[PDB]
Amino acid sequence: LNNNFLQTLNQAWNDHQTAMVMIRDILMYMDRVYVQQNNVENVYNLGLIIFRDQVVRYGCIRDHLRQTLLDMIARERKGEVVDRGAIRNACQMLM
Amino acid sequence: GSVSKWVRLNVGGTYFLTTRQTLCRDPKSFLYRLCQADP
Repeated sequence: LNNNFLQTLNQAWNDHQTAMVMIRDILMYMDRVYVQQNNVENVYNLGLIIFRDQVVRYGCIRDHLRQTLLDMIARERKGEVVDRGAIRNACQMLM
Repeated sequence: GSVSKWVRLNVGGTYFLTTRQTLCRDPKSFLYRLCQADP
C-alpha cells in the first residue's frame, strides 16, 4: 500500500491483459467453436469478467482504489503532482 | 513483425517462401501469430 497501490494494480492488470492475449493466441479454436456450440459467454469476455469480479468487484481492493483515487484527484486539484498515467490507466481499466 | 517483409516457414519440412502480407491478410490465424515475435 506504500508503493503506489495504483501502480501495482495497474501493473497486475497489464500483466493479466498480456497473459490473456497470449492465452487467446493459444486457444482460438474453442473461442470460435465451443462458444456458440454451447451458447455461452465468449471466453475472452469470460476472462475479463472473472478478473473484474476477483479484483475490482472484490470489496477490499475496490474500496482502497476508490478512496485513493479520491485522494489523487483532490491532491491534483490542490496543485500537487500525482501519477496521472496511473489514474488514466485506472480510468480505462474501469471502462 | 520480427523480420524483413518476406518470410520462410517450414510446413512439415517444406519451406514455403512468401511475404507476410499474404499471411497477414486475415489477422485471425495461426500464421498471423507466427509472423510477429512473442515470448
